[PDB]
Amino acid sequence: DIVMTQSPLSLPVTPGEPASISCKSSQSLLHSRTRKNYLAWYLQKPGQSPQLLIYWASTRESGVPDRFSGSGSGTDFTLKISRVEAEDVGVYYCKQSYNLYAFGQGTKLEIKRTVAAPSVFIFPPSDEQLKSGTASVVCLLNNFYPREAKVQWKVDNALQSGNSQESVTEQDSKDSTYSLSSTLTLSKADYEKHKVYACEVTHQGLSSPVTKSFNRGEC
Amino acid sequence: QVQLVQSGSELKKPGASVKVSCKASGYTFTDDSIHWVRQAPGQGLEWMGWINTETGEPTYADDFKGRFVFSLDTSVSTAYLQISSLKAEDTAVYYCARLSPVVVIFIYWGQGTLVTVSSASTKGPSVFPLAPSSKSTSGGTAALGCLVKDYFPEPVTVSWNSGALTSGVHTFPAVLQSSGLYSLSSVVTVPSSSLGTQTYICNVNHKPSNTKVDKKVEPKS
Amino acid sequence: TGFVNKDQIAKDVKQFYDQALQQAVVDDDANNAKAVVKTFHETLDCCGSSTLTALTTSVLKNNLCPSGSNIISNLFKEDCHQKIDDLFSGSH
Repeated sequence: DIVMTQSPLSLPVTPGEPASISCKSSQSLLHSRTRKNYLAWYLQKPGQSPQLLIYWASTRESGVPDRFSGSGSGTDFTLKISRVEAEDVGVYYCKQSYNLYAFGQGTKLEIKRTVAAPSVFIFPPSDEQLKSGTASVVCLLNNFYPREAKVQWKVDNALQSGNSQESVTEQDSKDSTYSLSSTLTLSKADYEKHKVYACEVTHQGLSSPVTKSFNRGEC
Repeated sequence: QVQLVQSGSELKKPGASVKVSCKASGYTFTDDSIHWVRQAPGQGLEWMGWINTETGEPTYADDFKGRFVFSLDTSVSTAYLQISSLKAEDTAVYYCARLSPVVVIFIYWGQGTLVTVSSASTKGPSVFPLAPSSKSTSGGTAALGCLVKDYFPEPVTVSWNSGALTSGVHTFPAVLQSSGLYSLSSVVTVPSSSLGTQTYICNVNHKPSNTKVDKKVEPKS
Repeated sequence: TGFVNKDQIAKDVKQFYDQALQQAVVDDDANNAKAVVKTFHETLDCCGSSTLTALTTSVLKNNLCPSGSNIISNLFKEDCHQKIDDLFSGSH
């Protein structure tokens, strides 16, 4: 069929700066009779259904601010935002309707901020949890940017794998930072067999990988 | 005003069926076709197909030809999406949309219906403290939190001091464990000078299990 | 103004349509403009203006174009400038 491709798939913009999203289709979207390019741009904001921004490649829908503009024809199309504002964050999709319907992968427009190093914290398992036969060690990366960051779990300097969950929050509305929580799950038996538990964080804001550790049974 | 209102969230076990409704208002329902779009959690939009609101004939997209049925009831201006033999990968948000002609776009959408398919059973969470210490103090600010683990199904609401403490709070999205249950953590950053004078209690409320647990996170000596 | 003025007359008719179309969506007292645009759409089997494309959705929101989206033949409708041209020329 017709395949849609968007670039880039993740676009962080400094507020007030312009933004551009490219959209390319496998086949031409130009109708020979109507002379229209049946390509549209939708924006899906967090927790909302998609809304129509642009249709026929370059016609702006009623009510959409003038800073949104569409252009292109045939197979190459572009969505431009003259001044990116805070309310514009969300996933932008291009969709063709020349033959059937197909959406692009989507471009997540986020806010660009200065690099911020994460604050790393480690919480050992609670006494209540150990009574159930399982332990969870939590590593917290707090308020950092960009999102790209690596966490590694070392138990007695032994790198762990396949036993850690990872969760990241959406970009904070006030300071535009991210937070991540990694949780290492172990059995109480296999937890009490070792002493040192640590998480090593690698991020652009850190000159060197920051290691946060604790010895089991030390206050 | 044109409105497409879909039915509420659905929770099913692998192998059952589910029927989502999409009621239209504000325009002649039988003029324009009704299209369906699926969105897996954290994934993009995918067109599933459409249904002719005048004849009732469905047209399915190649990736959705099989276990999906587009049905219709014009007496109440309602389209229906049915899924039989539900599998785990069917968990997603399903939107209906009205196709406008000439421009050939989706101006009017529904709020979407979440369908969750999991062999797990309803279960209240477990709340453990994540106590602050000297490993949790950075620049006079200490981090504390609560770990809400082993609970199905979402959602779970977490508050601090009965909603009085909001600054510095981060409640992470739940992560699905290998056991089929969910687990998340709610952390908060507070001045470490108030650990001896201020008390911090996280209130976890899980409605699918009618569970309300208030766990006070005390610092570890 | 007659046969040898084809291009001019068509240009005027298109302009007339535009005016009606603009009046039909901008205001709700303009019922004659709405009737005019509906008659153009139905008689010429068209919908919208090639110069006032940004108005198309408004035109649809006002139910000025008679065909829905169930029939694929009606999804891709030509604007009325093309249909006016086809009317004043012999072919399409």
